[PDB]
Amino acid sequence: SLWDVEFAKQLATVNEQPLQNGFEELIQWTKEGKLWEFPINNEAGFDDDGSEFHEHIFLEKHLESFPKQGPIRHFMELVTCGLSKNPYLSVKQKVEHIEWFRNYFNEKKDILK
Amino acid sequence: EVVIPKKKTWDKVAVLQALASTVNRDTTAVPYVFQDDPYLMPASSLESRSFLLAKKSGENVAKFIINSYPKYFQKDIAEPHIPCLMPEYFEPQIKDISEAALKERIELRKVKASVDMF
Amino acid sequence: RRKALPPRTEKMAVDQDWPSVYPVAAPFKPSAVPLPVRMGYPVKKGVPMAKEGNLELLKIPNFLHLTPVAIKKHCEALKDFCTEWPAALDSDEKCEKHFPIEIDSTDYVSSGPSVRNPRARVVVLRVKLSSLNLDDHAKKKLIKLVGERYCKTTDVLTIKTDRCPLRRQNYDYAVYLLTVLYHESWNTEEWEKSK
Amino acid sequence: SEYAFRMSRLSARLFGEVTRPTNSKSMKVVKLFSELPLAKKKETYDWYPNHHTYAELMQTLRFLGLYRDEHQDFMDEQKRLKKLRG
Amino acid sequence: HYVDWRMWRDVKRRKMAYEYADERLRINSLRKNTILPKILQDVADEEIAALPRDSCPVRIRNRCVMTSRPRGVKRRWRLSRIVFRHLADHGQLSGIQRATW
Amino acid sequence: KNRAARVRVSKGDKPVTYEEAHAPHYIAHRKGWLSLHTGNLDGEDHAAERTVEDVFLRKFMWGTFPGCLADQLVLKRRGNQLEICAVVLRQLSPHKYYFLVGYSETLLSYFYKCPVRLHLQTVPSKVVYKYL
Amino acid sequence: VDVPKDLTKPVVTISDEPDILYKRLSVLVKGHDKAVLDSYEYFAVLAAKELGISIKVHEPPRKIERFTLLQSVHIYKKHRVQYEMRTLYRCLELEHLTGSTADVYLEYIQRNLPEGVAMEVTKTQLEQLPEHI
RNA sequence: AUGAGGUGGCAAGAAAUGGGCUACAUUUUCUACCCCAGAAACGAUAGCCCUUAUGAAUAAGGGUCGAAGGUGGAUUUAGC
Ligand SMILES: [Mg+2]
Ligand SMILES: [Mg+2]
Repeated sequence: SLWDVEFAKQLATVNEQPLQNGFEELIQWTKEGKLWEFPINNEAGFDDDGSEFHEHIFLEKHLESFPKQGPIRHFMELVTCGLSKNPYLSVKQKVEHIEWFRNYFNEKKDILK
Repeated sequence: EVVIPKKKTWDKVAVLQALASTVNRDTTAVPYVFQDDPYLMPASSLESRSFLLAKKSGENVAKFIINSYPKYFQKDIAEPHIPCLMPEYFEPQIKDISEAALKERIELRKVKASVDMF
Repeated sequence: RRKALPPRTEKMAVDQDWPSVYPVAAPFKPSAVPLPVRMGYPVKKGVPMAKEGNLELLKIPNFLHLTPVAIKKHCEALKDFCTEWPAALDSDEKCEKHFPIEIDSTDYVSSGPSVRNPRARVVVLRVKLSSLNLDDHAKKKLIKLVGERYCKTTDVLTIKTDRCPLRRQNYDYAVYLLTVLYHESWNTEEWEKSK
Repeated sequence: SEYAFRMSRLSARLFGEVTRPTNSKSMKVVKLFSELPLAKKKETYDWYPNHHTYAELMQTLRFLGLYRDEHQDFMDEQKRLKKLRG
Repeated sequence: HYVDWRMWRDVKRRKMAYEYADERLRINSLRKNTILPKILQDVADEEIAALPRDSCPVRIRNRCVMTSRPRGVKRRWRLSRIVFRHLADHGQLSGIQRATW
Repeated sequence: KNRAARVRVSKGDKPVTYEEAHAPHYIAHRKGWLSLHTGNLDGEDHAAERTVEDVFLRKFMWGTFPGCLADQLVLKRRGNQLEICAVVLRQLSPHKYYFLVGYSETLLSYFYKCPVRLHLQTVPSKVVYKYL
Repeated sequence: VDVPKDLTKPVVTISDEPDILYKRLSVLVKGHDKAVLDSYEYFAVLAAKELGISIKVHEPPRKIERFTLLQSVHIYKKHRVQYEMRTLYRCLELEHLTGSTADVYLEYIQRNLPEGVAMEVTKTQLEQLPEHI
């Protein structure tokens, strides 16, 4: 593989030559990818690791370690609501919020009132 | 019942290849690399050689400044991260015979290899 | 010391490939442009500035490239690549019959290095319930559930989606929401039977 | 009415928001976790690119000797004059 | 090389607010919630009180970037009125006309 | 009496160009904007960043091509690609001209992580609009 | 005299899956110069004609925002200076438009933008019903 | 150090004056509508208490208080 790459870069250095056309300059810009991707989806890249809409919105599975009626359940339900409403932050941010809240009230388990 | 045209897939460069093949070479015009105004217009082979060599020397100067002060251009302001634009790193790490050996083939020189063999 | 050669005006012929000498967008380059076009506020007993030092022609947007000849060339070139629309689709009613579920997204494009902008995420969709529900109980149930997403004058139910940053997330979440909404309007409850 | 209350409950269950009733001090939580804080918003995080980078680059490039900085020439010329005149 | 020490302080405040923006919002919600215990509200209050200074986004100021003028600055352009007028007169920026209506 | 982007009337021995001769209330009426972007329009953003970056661009290029320019620049930003247009004099060598052209273009591209291009128009002596 | 013999043509592949059907491509151009907008829309309509699709034109009104500033520096409240940002709209709608036609047309136009213009696409595509319903 | 950094308060009124707002009425006040009606024969954007808005720590709203005020000192301001 290595010597194949050396020979390939040699062949390239033999290939490349001074261009003649602004279209060729654009072809070069698009070869390195600096020129934008028409059609502009505004999302070419930043895929969020193939995350899922239900993974974002439905936090029912992330909410398992508390009953259905308590005030902690109330607060965490409203938290999941606001998080699903927020598109700006991803599943990683939502789960770190949730786990920080978990640590918070698990260290403050002294009350449970 | 229903007729539907089939989908096709193109390369990002293929469209511009078509656009370029559409148009022929410019007639009675110097290469695009050279400027358009008449004063800067290179009007001889030796001077044109020297001109684009000065341009290449400026390119090498740019490489030198970027690889001498990477922290200035370290900011990835552009949304698409591009290693072609990122600063270049030929910096040996701390003494580590195994990682140093793995970095040998990355640094592309001979003094590191002499020291590693030592 | 050095002296510049005269411009390309007298060099360029009357018969000339303007699309070839100006393939892409570029500045005015009066040295290459043979036209004496001038632009500038003339002085009393005076005239506008000559094309050479007229930097305002550069200030203004530029359209010397892409002549009508160039447009004809490129359109009759790309004619081979463009496809044909189905002739069976000939009217709005027939298109919405063939494919009732309308969906539309949108986004801006602006000058600058960055390209992302959150407005890319929003999408909306529409469907007329006159032909889709095929029943009356579920229709009354659904129209009672939805508060303002409908409009009976034009008779189309419309719903938006922005809760997700990704366009495809918005899309498939809207699809799944419509599916679950239909499946939940299918059934009923005792408090709904008692009204 | 109870019918409309349960309609709202179902609509909330479907569209994400809370079905159970809740006060404004609690919907505070919802809208806060919906809208990001100004402290983290880009409008605050990026108020301007760093004069650190700008001035350091321009100073290093002057030391290279390419950017004839008129203001700096003025400043250091008058500095020379002041240190000559005491 | 910021303009001056007050700009330096403002940027330090901005850094602190950015790097504490998460926990501040979290505990502010945990405070302003009502159904939860008032003792919890008070614990969160004293926690916010013990939080360090220059960490709030209230102490920062939308100051000018060029001349560090706090007043007379547009949130959109972020420039002082004087530098704005300077650039608008010199025609540096784009697409702005004098309102001679 | 207002003093804003205008030249004081002298005895008639001051060559002045179009843009600096005309007033700043003639911008849309008898001038063009030096830059062209959409941040000023509605719906866009980053306009402050656009202004800062183009001011720094103009300053840096004025000072890395010092003594040759004789007028303000023309900026043309079509989506991603940035285009610069300058008018300069022909006293120095094309060697230096091309060297600094490549140098500045590479630096701008590496800094802004954006495709940049720049063109220059030669003049023997700066065009004068009037003698004021 | 120099006319090339073999013009290099791109490679094309017709994938098995069907192309998407856009109901309406409604593009909205915001600009500062009515003449530039007229030239741009003339360009667009001529391209659409040469490609063989339907067209329509209409000009939404001009939107302006103005705000007042202090003319002087230190103490002058009566004497102010004013400014205005003018945006001019133009709409172009194209109906019964195939997916690949949309691709080629938007590539062409997006490469042929001018500088001082913003371009807002609204894409309307019809589709059949899901399977779970 | 007349530079820099971090805690605090400072920013009140025996008083005179300036610009604006409120009303001193029945062309007024309240009620639904913004104009075919019915009642009253007014006035607190000050003070006390409370709620809410954001903030880590002034503003709007509610109850009470229900006066000065009775249409202007020469003189003076703006308006085709
Ligand atoms: Mg005046
Ligand atoms: Mg507060």
